[PDB]
Amino acid sequence: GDQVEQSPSALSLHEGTDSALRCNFTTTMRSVQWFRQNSRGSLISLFYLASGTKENGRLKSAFDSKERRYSTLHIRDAQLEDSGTYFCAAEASSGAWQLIFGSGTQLTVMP
Amino acid sequence: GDQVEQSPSALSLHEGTDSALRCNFTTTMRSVQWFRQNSRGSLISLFYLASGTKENGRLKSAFDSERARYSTLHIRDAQLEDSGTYFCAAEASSGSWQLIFGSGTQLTVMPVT
Ligand SMILES: [Cl-]
Ligand SMILES: [Cl-]
Repeated sequence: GDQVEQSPSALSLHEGTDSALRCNFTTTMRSVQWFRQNSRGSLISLFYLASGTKENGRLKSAFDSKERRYSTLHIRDAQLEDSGTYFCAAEASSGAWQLIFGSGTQLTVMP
Repeated sequence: GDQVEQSPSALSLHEGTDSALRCNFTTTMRSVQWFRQNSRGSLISLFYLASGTKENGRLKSAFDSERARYSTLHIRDAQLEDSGTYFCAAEASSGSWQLIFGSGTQLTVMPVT
């Protein structure tokens, strides 16, 4: 019973390559949030988008779909230290504190 | 009723009082993690529990129970700084990666006097 489907579940990239993670929603969502788990297990927010696109460093996220049925997180020039677990979460309401999470993506970057 | 449901959805309590949050699983879980979301939106880990209990300051988490049916996060002597959205996540499937999250509990601590 997924309302938020994340893909891929796992992926291996060679250092320097670009790839994208996707967050699919069974219904239009108000906003999406992308996180990277740190060493302690905390989910550190990378982006929060209600629409449009955002960028920071080698990362870029988009939620510019008309229906907004999905969102993408693009990782460019992948580095060994980018390896880790990534999560996306969606907010149904325009100001709700409740989030619906994806199952996570294991990224492995190889030398 | 998915696999992980938190209760209550929200609560307000007076500074200095105690209360508890619950993370209910529709099945046995290997471990549980509790988080408090910061102002940026990040879910900051408070406890990681595979079993037993853990205490850190005014916070105390317990996974001891019906053999992994639910976990609790107890907040004693609540302080205004405790206000925020709390989340719990459990591992049932694979290892570490791939967690199942609760929907979140909004805690509001009110000043006394
Ligand atoms: Cl942290
Ligand atoms: Cl942060």
